[PDB]
Amino acid sequence: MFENITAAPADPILGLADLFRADERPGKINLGIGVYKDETGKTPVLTSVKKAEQYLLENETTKNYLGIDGIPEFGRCTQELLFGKGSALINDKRARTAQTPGGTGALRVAADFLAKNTSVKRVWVSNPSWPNHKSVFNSAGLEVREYAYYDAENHTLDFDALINSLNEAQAGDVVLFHGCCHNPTGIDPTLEQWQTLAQLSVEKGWLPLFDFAYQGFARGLEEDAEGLRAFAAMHKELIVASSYSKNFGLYNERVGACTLVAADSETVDRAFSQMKAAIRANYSNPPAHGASVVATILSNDALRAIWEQELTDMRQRIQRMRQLFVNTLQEKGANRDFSFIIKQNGMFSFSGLTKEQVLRLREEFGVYAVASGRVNVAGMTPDNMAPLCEAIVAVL
Amino acid sequence: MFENITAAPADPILGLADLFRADERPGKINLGIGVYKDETGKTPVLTSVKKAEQYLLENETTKNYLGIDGIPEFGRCTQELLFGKGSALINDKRARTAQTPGGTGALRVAADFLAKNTSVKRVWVSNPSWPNHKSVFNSAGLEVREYAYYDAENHTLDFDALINSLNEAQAGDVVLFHGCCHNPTGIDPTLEQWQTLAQLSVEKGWLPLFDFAYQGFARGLEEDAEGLRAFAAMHKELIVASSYSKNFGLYNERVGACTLVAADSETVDRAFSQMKAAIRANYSNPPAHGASVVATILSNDALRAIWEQELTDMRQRIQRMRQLFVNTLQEKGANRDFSFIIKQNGMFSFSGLTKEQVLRLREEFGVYAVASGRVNVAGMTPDNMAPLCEAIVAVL
Ligand SMILES: *[C@H](C[C@@H](N)CCC(=O)O)c1c(COP(=O)(O)O)cnc(C)c1O
Ligand SMILES: *[C@H](C[C@@H](N)CCC(=O)O)c1c(COP(=O)(O)O)cnc(C)c1O
Repeated sequence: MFENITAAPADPILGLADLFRADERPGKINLGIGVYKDETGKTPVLTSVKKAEQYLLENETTKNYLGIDGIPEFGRCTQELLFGKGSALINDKRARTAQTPGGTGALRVAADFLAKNTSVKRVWVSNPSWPNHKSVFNSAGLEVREYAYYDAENHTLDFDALINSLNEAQAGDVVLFHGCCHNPTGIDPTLEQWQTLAQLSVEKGWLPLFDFAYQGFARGLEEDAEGLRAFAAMHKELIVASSYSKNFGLYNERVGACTLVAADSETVDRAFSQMKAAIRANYSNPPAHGASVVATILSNDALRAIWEQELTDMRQRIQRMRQLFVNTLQEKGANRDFSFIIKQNGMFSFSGLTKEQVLRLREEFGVYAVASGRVNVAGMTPDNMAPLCEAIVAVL
Repeated sequence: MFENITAAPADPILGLADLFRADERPGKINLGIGVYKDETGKTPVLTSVKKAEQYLLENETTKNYLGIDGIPEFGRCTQELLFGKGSALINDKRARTAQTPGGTGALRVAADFLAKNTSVKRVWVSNPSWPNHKSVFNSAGLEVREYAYYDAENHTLDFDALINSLNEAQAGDVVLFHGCCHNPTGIDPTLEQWQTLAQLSVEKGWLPLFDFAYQGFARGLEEDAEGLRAFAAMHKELIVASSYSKNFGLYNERVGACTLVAADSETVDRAFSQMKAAIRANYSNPPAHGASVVATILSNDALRAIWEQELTDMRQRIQRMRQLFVNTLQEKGANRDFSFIIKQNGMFSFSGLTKEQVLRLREEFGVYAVASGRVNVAGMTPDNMAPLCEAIVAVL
């Protein structure tokens, strides 16, 4: 049965990491990383998370299964983060949340739910996006179409091209939006652009699917949800796939949520029953440890305060590296405009370098970016910035 | 998009539990439970697990993502449990293991892998089985057909009927076997029956899929794997979906494994690359906490010894309740043969009562079994056995 199976395409993540490990040069620098790193080049466990884990160790008395949709407090805290305390969506009980194994698990649960219970056949994804978006939706039997997004000339949002692209989307298609910190570009709509998109989505009959993996990494928790909330104010229906991997540094514990919104409580409860069926037939019920940490933190004034400051620390270090990168490139004689790096939000940006320049950076200088261009600015430090920028100037 | 969605069928688990909670009678008794309970009616965290969790809290320095297939030590320990230390399957590197979110996650990863990368269209499942088997395989687009298993007259394995049923299976169909402690009957093949089935499977060209959720609950870790190992000795290819939910009491941490076996290392590695693709497009990578606990325990002599004794304690309490149940029914005047309960293995058995007797037990006596018949003998205690058995005799 297995003798003729075609191998999957080589894992480019595995992968780039393997090449970097094998590189016997210093100072080699890895900007192809997929997680936050601090100024020491580590991805520590957050202190708020360690404190929560100690509390769980002391107080847990069973590992009995969670419900299919997970910890109720986790759901409530998630909806407040998404929509705001006192939101009409919450007051009117229009939203149901399932705790999922990561943001990815939430995307797949959303996809399976839509494929099996609606007429949805197609999901529109930005060009570019996280490569796993297409894999997730295709796995559920859904077609993926791309819409224009990145202006490679100006390093900005090509808003006219975006709108023109999405004119080809039919009523009943899904359109995927990154809530904040677009991956890989770091280019987000302005609030007014979000409002324009919200109105257009209503007029054209799109179902919005928000991927919200970086709440708190652009400007702040509430500000980063402005776009989502502009959509929520305008739509009867939407889905949010959110992740706590990055903003709690809980990557490997698989902590995310799929939030379903419908016109009223009866409708969302009925629809959610089928979302729970899609979960049951996948991984049955979700992993408790990571989500319990998140619920424990978000529902406690003291732990939440520590966590919010740790997240602010990450956000600020990322912005400091963006600024230091631009300043240092100028000082090392790049002699061209990289100011777009300061405007972009989150860990990831396109550098504006070509695929051949990226290859040259790897081969000749031991500087590693994702082949297709994504650089993680959290791989930058004050200590490695000068050689990093000297290498970049050398391939310009 | 959601206004016309048909509700999922009412959750019978949720469900029965809700009815039991609302029941204001004592002594109400819940035998419809889906987990182990000790003599106090609790499902504690195992001491070995608590000790491991303390070690992890003290020594973990990152939550950085695991690989798609999870913790390597977890995989190695899993293969030794399945196949035996020094197995040719292990020596010849014919097996690859992915850590998954529970046994259910392993079943779904197996199903998605088969649906997308092989000609498999059909999975044969015992009548009866765990109801979620059909849901999982159907979710991946696979047909489920039933094979005869339970002899309702003699409360035994209807082996002739089983063989006759499976004659309708075509070469290239998957056949699902429960490794030990068949759910819901507790009826397992003898070693000689397993050997007969192994030979037949080779001759007919079936792909064996083992669901191995109860290793250690029938006779012991090695004895409970005899059946699987008889198949492994005879087949080039098979898949094992195993769970640590029950034998580590780690239900809500979602700890299982999907083990792929092929004729040689090149073939299993190639095939496994597509199993990893199926995982990536589902939940990306697996939850660390539960699996790290399992790897920590299995790879440490001291913790493993404590865990093995805790599992022995569970196995023995289950067997003691099976014996006490049969003895007490006789003493309360049942006046019919329940000796099959002693022969059956694990938490679950059919009582031999009808669906109407089960309903009557719930309504008139506050004794709760799964409507279709499954009783969990770990819901029995010395303290509740007499009233339990008095109620049963009253509906005979
Ligand atoms: C996270 C991007 C990560 N995953 C980069 C490493 C990798 O690709 O493996 C991300 C997710 C996934 O979040 P979870 O880890 O919680 O599943 C989903 N959407 C976006 C836009 C991301 O950036
Ligand atoms: C476990 C049976 C449990 N799940 C009964 C409660 C319920 O149905 O929800 C079981 C599994 C699932 O194991 P995981 O919890 O690790 O996913 C798989 N196969 C069999 C035969 C089981 O009994």
